[PDB]
Amino acid sequence: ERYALGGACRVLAGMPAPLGATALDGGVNFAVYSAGASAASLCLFTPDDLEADEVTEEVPLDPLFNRTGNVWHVFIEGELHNMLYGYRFDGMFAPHCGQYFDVSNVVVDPYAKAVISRGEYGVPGPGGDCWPQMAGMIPLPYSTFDWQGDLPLRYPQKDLVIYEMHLRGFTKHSSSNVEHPGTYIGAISKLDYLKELGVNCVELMPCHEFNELEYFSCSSKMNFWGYSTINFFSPMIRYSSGGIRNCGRDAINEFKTFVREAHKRGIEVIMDVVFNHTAEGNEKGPILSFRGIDNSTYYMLAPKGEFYNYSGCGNTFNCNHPVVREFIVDCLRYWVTEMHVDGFRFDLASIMTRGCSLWDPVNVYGSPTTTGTPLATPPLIDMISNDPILGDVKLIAEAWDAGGLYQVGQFPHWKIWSEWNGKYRDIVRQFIKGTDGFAGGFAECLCGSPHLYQAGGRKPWHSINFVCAHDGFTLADLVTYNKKYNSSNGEDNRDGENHNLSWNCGEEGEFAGLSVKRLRKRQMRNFFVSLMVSQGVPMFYMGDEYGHTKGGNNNTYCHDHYVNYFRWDKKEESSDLQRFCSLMTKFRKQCESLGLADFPTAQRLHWHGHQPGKPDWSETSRFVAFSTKDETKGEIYVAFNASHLPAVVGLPERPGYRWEPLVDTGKPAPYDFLTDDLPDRAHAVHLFSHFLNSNLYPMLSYSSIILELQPD
Amino acid sequence: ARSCYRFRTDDDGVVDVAVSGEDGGYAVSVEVPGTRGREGGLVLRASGSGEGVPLAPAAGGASLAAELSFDPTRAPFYLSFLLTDASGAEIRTHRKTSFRVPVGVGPGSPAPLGMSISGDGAVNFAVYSKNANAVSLYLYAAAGDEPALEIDLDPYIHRTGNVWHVSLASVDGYVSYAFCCGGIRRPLLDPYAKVIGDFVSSMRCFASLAIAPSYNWGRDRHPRLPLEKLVVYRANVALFTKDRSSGLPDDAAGTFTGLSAKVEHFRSLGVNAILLEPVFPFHQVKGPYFPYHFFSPMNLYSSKGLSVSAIKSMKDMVRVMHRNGIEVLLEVVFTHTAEGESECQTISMRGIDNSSYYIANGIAGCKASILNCNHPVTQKLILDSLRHWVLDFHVDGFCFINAPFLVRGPGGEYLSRPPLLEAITFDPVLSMTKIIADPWSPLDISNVQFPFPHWKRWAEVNTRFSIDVRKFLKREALISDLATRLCGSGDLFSTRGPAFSFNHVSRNSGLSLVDLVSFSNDDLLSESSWNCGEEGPSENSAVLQTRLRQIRNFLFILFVSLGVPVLNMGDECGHSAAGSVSYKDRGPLNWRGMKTTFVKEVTGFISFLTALRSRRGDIFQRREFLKLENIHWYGSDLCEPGWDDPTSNFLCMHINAEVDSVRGDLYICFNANEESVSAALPALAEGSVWLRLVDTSLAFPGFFATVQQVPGLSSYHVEAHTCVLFESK
Ligand SMILES: OC[C@@H]1O[C@@H](O[C@@H]2[C@@H](O)[C@H](O)[C@H](O[C@@H]3[C@@H](O)[C@H](O)[C@H](O[C@H]4[C@H](O)[C@@H](O)[C@@H](O[C@H]5[C@H](O)[C@@H](O)[C@@H](O[C@H]6[C@H](O)[C@@H](O)[C@@H](O[C@H]7[C@H](O)[C@@H](O)[C@@H](O)O[C@@H]7CO)O[C@@H]6CO)O[C@@H]5CO)O[C@@H]4CO)O[C@H]3CO)O[C@H]2CO)[C@@H](O)[C@H](O)[C@H]1O
Ligand SMILES: OC[C@H]1O[C@H](O[C@H]2[C@H](O)[C@@H](O)[C@@H](O[C@H]3[C@H](O)[C@@H](O)[C@@H](O)O[C@@H]3CO)O[C@@H]2CO)[C@H](O)[C@@H](O)[C@@H]1O
Ligand SMILES: OC[C@H]1O[C@H](O[C@H]2[C@H](O)[C@@H](O)[C@@H](O[C@H]3[C@H](O)[C@@H](O)[C@@H](O)O[C@@H]3CO)O[C@@H]2CO)[C@H](O)[C@@H](O)[C@@H]1O
Ligand SMILES: OC[C@H]1O[C@H](O)[C@H](O)[C@@H](O)[C@@H]1O
Ligand SMILES: OC[C@H]1O[C@H](O)[C@H](O)[C@@H](O)[C@@H]1O
Ligand SMILES: OC[C@H]1O[C@H](O)[C@H](O)[C@@H](O)[C@@H]1O
Ligand SMILES: OC[C@H]1O[C@H](O)[C@H](O)[C@@H](O)[C@@H]1O
Ligand SMILES: OC[C@H]1O[C@H](O)[C@H](O)[C@@H](O)[C@@H]1O
Ligand SMILES: OC[C@H]1O[C@H](O)[C@H](O)[C@@H](O)[C@@H]1O
Ligand SMILES: OC[C@H]1O[C@H](O)[C@H](O)[C@@H](O)[C@@H]1O
Repeated sequence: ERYALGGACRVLAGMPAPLGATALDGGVNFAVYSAGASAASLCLFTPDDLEADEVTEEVPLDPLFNRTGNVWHVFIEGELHNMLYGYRFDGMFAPHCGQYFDVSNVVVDPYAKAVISRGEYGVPGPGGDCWPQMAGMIPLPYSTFDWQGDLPLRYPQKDLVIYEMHLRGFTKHSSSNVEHPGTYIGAISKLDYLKELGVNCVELMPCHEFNELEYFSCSSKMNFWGYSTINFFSPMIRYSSGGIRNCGRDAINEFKTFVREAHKRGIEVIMDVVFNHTAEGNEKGPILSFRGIDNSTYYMLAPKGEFYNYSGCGNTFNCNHPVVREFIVDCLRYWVTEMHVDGFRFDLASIMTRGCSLWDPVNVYGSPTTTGTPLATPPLIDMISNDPILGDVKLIAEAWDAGGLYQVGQFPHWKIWSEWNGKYRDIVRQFIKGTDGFAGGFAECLCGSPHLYQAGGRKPWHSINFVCAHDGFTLADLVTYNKKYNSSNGEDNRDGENHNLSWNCGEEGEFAGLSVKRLRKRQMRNFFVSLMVSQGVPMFYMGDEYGHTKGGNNNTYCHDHYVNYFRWDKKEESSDLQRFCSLMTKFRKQCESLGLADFPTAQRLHWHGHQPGKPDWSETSRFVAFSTKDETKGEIYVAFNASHLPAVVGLPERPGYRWEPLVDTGKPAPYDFLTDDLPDRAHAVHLFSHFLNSNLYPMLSYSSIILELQPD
Repeated sequence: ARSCYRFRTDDDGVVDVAVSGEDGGYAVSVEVPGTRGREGGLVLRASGSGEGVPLAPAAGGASLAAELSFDPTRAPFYLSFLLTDASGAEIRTHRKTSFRVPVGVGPGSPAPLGMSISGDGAVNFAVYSKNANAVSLYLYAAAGDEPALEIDLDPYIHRTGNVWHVSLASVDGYVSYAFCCGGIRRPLLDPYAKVIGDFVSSMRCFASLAIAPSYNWGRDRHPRLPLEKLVVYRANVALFTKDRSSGLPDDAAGTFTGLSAKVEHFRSLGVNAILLEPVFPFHQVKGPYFPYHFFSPMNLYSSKGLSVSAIKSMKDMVRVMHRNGIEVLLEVVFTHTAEGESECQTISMRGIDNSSYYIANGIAGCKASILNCNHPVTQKLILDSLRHWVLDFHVDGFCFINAPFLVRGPGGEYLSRPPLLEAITFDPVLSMTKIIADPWSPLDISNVQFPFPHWKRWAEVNTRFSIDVRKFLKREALISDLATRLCGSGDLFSTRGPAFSFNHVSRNSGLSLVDLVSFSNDDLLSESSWNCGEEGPSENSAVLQTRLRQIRNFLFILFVSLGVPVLNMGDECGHSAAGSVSYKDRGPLNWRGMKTTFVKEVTGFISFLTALRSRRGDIFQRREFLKLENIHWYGSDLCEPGWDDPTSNFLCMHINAEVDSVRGDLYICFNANEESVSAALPALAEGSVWLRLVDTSLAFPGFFATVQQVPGLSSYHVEAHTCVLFESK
């Protein structure tokens, strides 16, 4: 018989599953896996005490009654929802052997649903401490969120337009005019703008708990993007206006609210998860959750206890260890069932293919494949693909890592996984900028990359086509700068991709002549048209719809200022590009033959050159044109002229029919895209009728056109 | 008490349908918020009937709405409707469907898989089926034949990914449930059901809606006996006590209660671990080795013949064993089931989703359905089963029958990295339970001899031990084989230790001890048995004496080798199988023989051997192989044995008791030759003399002395077909 809170609360044995704090039978059951721990205790804090970094109560755990196998567990009766909890593990400290146990450390449960350390973004703790004590939120015996009947949209992936967005940056600028800039609630008031922009899916950049001040104590930098996760079950409490209120519960609810609103406006949510490493870094980094529990289990280690570094961020998560596999699958299932997330994009997903040391013939068979070797059927990806729940959500993969592994088109997929098509990005960037030998590759890109995904049994929409992302040049920087300008990152301009495949369209920098500026507008529209007429899923980063510029900096991971913010005041200045992008997305939605469920066939899709039926596939070609039969548009003719020369291109001869102009990126706005909202659309068409009557169209250099076959 | 459903329309809008039960009918409130797309008002065409209940401004005109009511006592049903604006145009979901909502059943939750009871009292059902695109729940009340209630599940509301789910206000008046998948009206058994009904052959079983009452384990604790200090005794729950000679009441014999009633018999032999044969529910035709279900014990092993009584009785038996210091080990078959390819055999998961749970077309030469053990869904099912049997029934270990099969992938290939075995080995909950790999397969397809992975954690049943010992006693093996098997079979368990070698000389299948010495014909050549001069039972006194000596030698070799001796049921009392090598021919254990002198000799010898193992734990109950300085091999007279000489069926071990309290050396002579042989005893220090503890050529009073004294360097005369054990004092 034992009692915890000064005699008020009772302490029972508990049960080993499910892992993490769970409200049950008038109390809370805690369970945590630790193989190397010889002793363990549960440390309970009150919020004010945690502010002071002091343990309000400490319940030791008996290795006889409070441990089943390698799972410590303890049950406590009472109303613990208003406290926070952590663990204190005693074992062997041996960095050379991979052990890091130390009783002076209180660690956060990996299964904790909210990690309460600080409340305000960028505000250190009491004394400038960027790494104050952290604790986990103890659940209530009931859920306090009304989903209002929310149901999963389950949009077919061929019908998706994806909008990569930073949660804080989306509304943190003063021009957003939102009640709470830089939070979930603040972003809720712009989902209408997203819906009118044509987007029906938002890829949130990492919203898992992370420390924005990990680069701040040394140096004076921030961690804006958040690609170093502390807790995987927990949302970022500094992205919510509540902060650490009600032990973080409010923050949780706020995230939920955002999701709900997105689904009320017909927008799916895809979370960017980073399972390939942790904020604890190498041996020199802080001990927060995993290193103090089981470092040898949760991290890849060479025989001498050194940390394998395939993520490039200090450590590598032991993704394919059975325990870590179960943990990751549980985390994804929690985000899908509890938080109603529609899909996940996996950062450096190739690290999840590398095997673990458990299969080294020393461990199995006792004596003489090794750690970090890519696998044909990795157990973790097998578990995700064939999971009852996760099997039917979006599973996008960034198929590469910092260790030199590159698996675009080859990521173990089970005919389920999608991928960030980096080859599409490279080929489109190189063709649209006027490079030799990319007409055939560009045509393959326009067809959903059949040479990558068709052989393996996947469809065109398993290819996530994108030209720009959070890392790399923005769409406007892609046509403004030839080389990166990362001196502000502080690392002597050593950061980011060195092979950008970009072109300044003549002069470099934002101060150029009128011709260069018009060419840049043309190029931005050409990139968007290529993205919106290709087979696959078009993904673009936030701000590319109005021409967001980061000043040539292609790696802004450590900047909490307007360089990474959505500029709502600059959106109005460049509303012409936003209008063109919205109209292009709507045009893609209307066309029956652009979001195809299967790869285009020669019956529907015909390839042309400057003359119909005679495409130029040679290395000198810089022109790609095609015509596609459409069940709603009749027929659409698309053409890209990436050459530096204008061309009067002949159009296919369709007796009894005429080609009616729709899109021309060279035209001045609003005539770059013709809609019925222009009172003088008919006059504009008539002014080119003398070319369209003889089946011709005059195209400028570096420009694209789209025409529709109307009866005549 | 309400449930909201927020349908996304196909004209950029939302439709909220709230279903509220009445304190009896139901109220369905439809609400269209927003504007523009519905400019002019709209009407709720419920199934397109002449009705339509026009929506009237409910909230400030922004929220248009309508309210419908449905009569009480109506079974769960589906309200399907469309919306038509004030121009004739229709309005549909974003999937181009008519807004359909359930009435009488809530949405449900995807977890936990199976049947759950919520805090309110609502019963949640969840089942995984990727192949199916239409699932329905049948509820049967007390007798029923046809479902008392049928609830079809809407693929859009009652489904998260590939997990169909549905919640019910209550199940009062209902006793069982089943699932219909695809559209075929055959009920199916929930894989995750913890309580099930009685099998009925087409095949039919139903998961019970009753929840197993909380079991009071009291001060029950896992024995946690070290693997080295283990003496196993395999037993069949039915055959162990179902014979009237056991002296138990009817309906108590052949059950778990009968098993626990003989704990004194188990203790008398020095046993501290009982290895039960498969207790999963199984088809009566195929036998215990073809299970239908993986989460409860078989109801035939309960006094009342029910599954709940079975759970209670098995937990009681485990409690008794644990409080008596005896571990419980379950033989578990996770490589196949009793389900068939056809639809009549399908019961549980060959119907729900047989593409996930089973291999394509199974294997060659085997009708039994081969489980897709390494498919993640099947991995989860098996792991949940093991965790249930450990955390719920307090089981101490598992002996995985047909363990090699578990390494094969979906295509029948052999996986270099079997995921299921890795998951079992590193499961946090199961880290303290014993896991034993059993190469024997109930099927008719021998798989392969290959390096089963162990991670220095898996024990293995050593059939090679049986074969080599049988051959040596049959005079068709080199003494090197006996030397290898006596020292712990280090060739196989070099990196693990002798304790990981589960030695045996007789199994539930094959020939028993009394059948290895009596039945030896052309068909039984695979058993490496010797008839001792006359096939079948005989009266020739010399033959019977030879058979008794052979039985003693078998037990002696089993209990003096390094490893865990595994004693089959009935070996201690000459449970003859009548010359059959099939486990299905084994019968009830005849307990009367326990009062005979033959069984007296056998049980006393086994008890003496176990006591010798316990007392001299530094020799037999070791975690590591004996050093290659405290073991010596000798022949007729302290000489090099003929290792490569096939005609020499004699051998002697000298074990130096490493005194790192004093210890006495040991000297063991094995003579399978048809003729006697001299044995020169080793040299002992002054004042120490050999004690003849074991001699298998003598009568019961003197067969196993707790004693005759012999000076060092003496010369004993080992009779033909005998084993001798001396210990220096
Ligand atoms: O997978 C993501 C991938 O990249 C994305 O974008 C990238 C993004 O993930 C990152 O921002 C990334 O930045 C990386 C770093 O991640 C990484 O560290 C990298 O290399 C080095 C780096 O030079 C050092 O960090 C190095 O050693 C440090 C340890 O790793 C670290 O654990 C540190 O630990 C603590 C330290 O001991 C201490 O200073 C402490 O700070 C103070 C405390 O207040 C307290 O101790 C007090 O007493 O005093 C100290 C101050 O003295 O806190 C530290 C940790 O918080 O110790 C070492 C530092 O000495 O390790 C790594 C090895 O790799 O450097 C940068 C380079 O960028 O780059 C982004 C690139 O884009 C996306 O682009 C992409 O989508 C995605 O795939
Ligand atoms: O490519 C030679 C060809 O075209 C020339 O015009 C432009 C090219 O078409 C265009 O690609 C661009 O070249 C840039 C590359 O795209 C890019 O790698 C970059 O970073 O550097 C190159 C320019 O510095 O610009 C050229 C014009 O500057 C040219 O007009 C033609 O005569 C020639 O045949
Ligand atoms: O028309 C349907 C067809 O479209 C696509 O095939 C085209 C390729 O995308 C495109 O690269 C090009 O292929 C040619 C090479 O560029 C050229 O080097 C040469 O050797 O001939 C190739 C083809 O003859 O043109 C083809 C169509 O002609 C798509 O990939 C196909 O899946 C689809 O069937
Ligand atoms: O390793 C080669 C590849 O590495 C990266 O993942 C880059 O995104 C890609 O452009 C490059 O070709
Ligand atoms: O394209 C993304 C770039 O950053 C990544 O983190 C990869 O490690 C690198 O290969 C790639 O070039
Ligand atoms: O040197 C650090 C580098 O690590 C990564 O591989 C990123 O791709 C790159 O952007 C970053 O600068
Ligand atoms: O199995 C025993 C065989 O191998 C051994 O190491 C010894 O040399 C001898 O005992 C025999 O040759
Ligand atoms: O000792 C008898 C034999 O036993 C074993 O199998 C080893 O090979 C060695 O110990 C010896 O050959
Ligand atoms: O694997 C080790 C083998 O040889 C050794 O020397 C041991 O003494 C013996 O127990 C075993 O047969
Ligand atoms: O136990 C004695 C051991 O010594 C040896 O050198 C080996 O480890 C093994 O063959 C032997 O069993």
